Amino acid sequence: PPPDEEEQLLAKFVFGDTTDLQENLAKFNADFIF
Amino acid sequence: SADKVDVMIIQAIALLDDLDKELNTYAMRCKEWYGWHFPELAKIVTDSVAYARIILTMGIRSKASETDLSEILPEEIEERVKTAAEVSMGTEITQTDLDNIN
Amino acid sequence: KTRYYLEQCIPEMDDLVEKGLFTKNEVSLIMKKRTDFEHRLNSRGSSINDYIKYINYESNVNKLRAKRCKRILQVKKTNSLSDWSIQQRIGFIYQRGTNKFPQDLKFWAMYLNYMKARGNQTSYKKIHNIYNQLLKLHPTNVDIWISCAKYEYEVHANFKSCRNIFQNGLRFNPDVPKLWYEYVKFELNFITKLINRRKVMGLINGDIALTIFDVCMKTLGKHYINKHKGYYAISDSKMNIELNKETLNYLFSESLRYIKLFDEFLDLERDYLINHVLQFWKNDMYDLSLRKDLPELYLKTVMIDITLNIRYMPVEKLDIDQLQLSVKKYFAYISKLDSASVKSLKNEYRSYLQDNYLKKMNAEDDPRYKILDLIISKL
Amino acid sequence: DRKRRQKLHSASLIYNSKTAATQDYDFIFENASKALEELSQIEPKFAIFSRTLFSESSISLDRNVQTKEEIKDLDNAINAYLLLASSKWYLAPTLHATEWLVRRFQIHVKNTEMLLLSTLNYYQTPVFKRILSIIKLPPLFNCLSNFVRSEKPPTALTMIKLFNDMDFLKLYTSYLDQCIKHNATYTNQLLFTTCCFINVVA
Amino acid sequence: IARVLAAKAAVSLRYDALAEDRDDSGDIGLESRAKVENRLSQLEGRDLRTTPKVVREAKKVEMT
Amino acid sequence: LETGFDALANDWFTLPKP
Amino acid sequence: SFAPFKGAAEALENANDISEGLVSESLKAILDLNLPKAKNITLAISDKNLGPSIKEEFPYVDCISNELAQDLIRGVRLHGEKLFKGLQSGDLERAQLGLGHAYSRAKVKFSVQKNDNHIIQAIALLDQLDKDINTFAMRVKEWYGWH
Repeated sequence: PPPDEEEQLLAKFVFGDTTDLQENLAKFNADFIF
Repeated sequence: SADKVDVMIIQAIALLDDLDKELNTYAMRCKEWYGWHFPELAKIVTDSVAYARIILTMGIRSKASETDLSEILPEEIEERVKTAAEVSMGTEITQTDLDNIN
Repeated sequence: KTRYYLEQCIPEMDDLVEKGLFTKNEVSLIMKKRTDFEHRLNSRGSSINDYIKYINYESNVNKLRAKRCKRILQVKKTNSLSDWSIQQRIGFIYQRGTNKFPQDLKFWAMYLNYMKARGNQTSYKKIHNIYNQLLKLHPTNVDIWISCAKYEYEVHANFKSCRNIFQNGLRFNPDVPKLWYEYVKFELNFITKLINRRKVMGLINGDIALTIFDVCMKTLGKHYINKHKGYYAISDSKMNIELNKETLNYLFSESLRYIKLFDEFLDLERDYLINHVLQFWKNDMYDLSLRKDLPELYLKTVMIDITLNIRYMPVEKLDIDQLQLSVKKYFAYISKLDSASVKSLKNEYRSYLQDNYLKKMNAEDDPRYKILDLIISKL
Repeated sequence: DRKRRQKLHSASLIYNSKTAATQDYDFIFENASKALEELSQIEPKFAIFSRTLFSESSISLDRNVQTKEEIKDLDNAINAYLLLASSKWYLAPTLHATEWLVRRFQIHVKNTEMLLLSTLNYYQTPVFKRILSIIKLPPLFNCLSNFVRSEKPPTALTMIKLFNDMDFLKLYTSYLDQCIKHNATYTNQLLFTTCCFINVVA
Repeated sequence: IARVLAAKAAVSLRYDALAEDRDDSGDIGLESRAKVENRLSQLEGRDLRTTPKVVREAKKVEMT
Repeated sequence: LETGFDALANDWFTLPKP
Repeated sequence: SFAPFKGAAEALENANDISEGLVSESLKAILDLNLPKAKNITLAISDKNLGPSIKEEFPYVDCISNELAQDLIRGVRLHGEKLFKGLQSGDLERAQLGLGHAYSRAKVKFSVQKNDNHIIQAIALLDQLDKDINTFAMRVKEWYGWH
């Protein structure tokens, strides 16, 4: 079965995952900020 | 016009220098004289006015524990004089002696 | 010796792959995050924050393993090294951090709280060793002495050991009024639980504190005298009279605090306990008589005594007689007081009666409202 | 090697080299995260970078290991932040917030034109001097090499020489064009460029 | 600045001393400062060290 | 009994030159 | 362990009590807290005279003051505050200064009554006012002399 959300948050800290950050970087749209 | 005489300005500046000297002289006398009771205040507080005000607020080292020196000295300095007070080197003085140094 | 620490983690992790909770890649990530830290801990410039981060990081890894245990293995506990290794490891960081930086009392408290939470994992004997060590390093910190005393009286309820903590603490810190204040609090807390148990025992079928209070004064006075003189005695007679005064004013304050403390405890005879404090101040101390030198303290002493017999009855149970006893006390003290003190005592006694009884009274229903008003008009 | 690391980590905008080497990324991030929150209160737009640039996961993000496409997205985000930080350099928290980008993403090495162009109007400000010390000047900014690690701040006369450089005008034009499209222009920026744009006959 | 300031000091002074109907405003002094302050600024702005220009070496270009 | 420790958890010798 | 003294007065008492080789109330407390009851625990003390006093209070400790102990004692004084690992021990130099005069003036029975320095300052100040009262008063004459 898939892990729970709190497990996913816990997994991110231990394994130092940066994919979630990288997705935000790709979604970064300069127009939205300005 | 009484408000356009230059002789006062030469007068005041000479007096101003004279006041600096005499105030300085009395200051050292307060340092050594009160230094007998509590010699290490001079090293901590160098300003003459702050030195004198501390004597006025507290006459004796025993008063150091309860007296507050916030208005005269900052926090780090006021605590340093308090710690010095208990471990101080000086001898006790009489109230007659305290009255005059005040 | 970082490699020795790393090799100690190998058996735990060989278990984790064996149980299938963590894959060799996720395994690899955990070791890299660990390996950076032991080098940080073993390197020059290591700070206590570094140890906290490992304890936090290692704490998280325990949470992940527990969840994956139920998610994948579908077991509460898998009987293998992985279950207790992380808790065992987290402790090992605590001793090293405490040993490396004994000063930081915050880290010590995290150490005690962490293992206190896992009482089953960590025996109470392991608590005492650290407290023995910690108390040994900081005998002068009163907060610690109360910490272990409080712990063993609540979780363990060992009054004997708890009593010894105060006895040894007061031995090291007899000049701290707080430790005496707490030790008297524990002494009465023991008594109230004892009598309450006696009441429960009947249903299913204290002076000792005053001695602490009395001795509490004598040490605090001596220490307060020792301070404000420094190394030497004070030659001037007048200043010595002052040093006596600041003590009496100082000592008067702790006696007043204990008077507040007694009010908390309903079971004990507060009037009897308070009266002992009153009888204490009637005795002349340090060649000074309260009546002559410090009238203001004596007035507060009188105000308690006059209201002592009327202090603790509710408005409903106020009997007229004890009120008459109170006013007779008040008149007796007037004859021995100067005019200035009498007016101040008159105002305080009048305010006390008005606030405590009259303002809480119905003027139309209770006849004793009229007696109270007449007394105050006459006061 | 270790020597390359100490040069990269020693560079700082808040602290000296010796203290900077001792510091860790997490301690820098903790201050920057607090700094960004203050910037968020002054302008809501700064809250946006909390999700991308000032995230906790950014502590584990290293630019060297990323691919080209990821870098371009990263550069664009750093580009946007410097524009919003352009008007707020006077405020202290911006310097703390920009420290994280300097320490983590090495903007002073890679996005050096973008950093310098943003703070060109603060040339007398001490922040600009600190920038010059920790930054390797591009070949357009060679006029400022004299004031690198110098007691004196760059003079107004030196701005005139650098500012009017045609291939820098086209550079500054695009930078000014970027501000206009994003409506990020402010009076000090308009005043500095205008005061130049009259002495930019030189 | 000492030479400049001393020169303006005499200007301000002699108006103070030799003026029959001087207004107690210091206006001659006020304008004198702006001259010295302007003199300080342009003197301050001067840079003794020569600026380095943008080096543009005509690097060799060889066909690929 | 109250304890704050748990709460705390969470030159002179140089002569003048001529 | 480290048990700081409560204040100045207590230090002079223990500075004395150490002097003639006695065990103070504080020394009993610190030794009792630390030394295990226990065959016999060994304690290193610089002075042999204190040894019998320690033995009386604690029969379970045997004292050593041999050269091996002296060498270790010589180490502790050498590094001083450095061995406290940052524990608050003030500074050992200034504390020695206050204690030594207290330990010295106690034996000599020095008294402030003997102090005559107040005289030399009273005179040194008195003539100063006689000079300043004249100098300032002259200036008053000139200021009002114009008017």
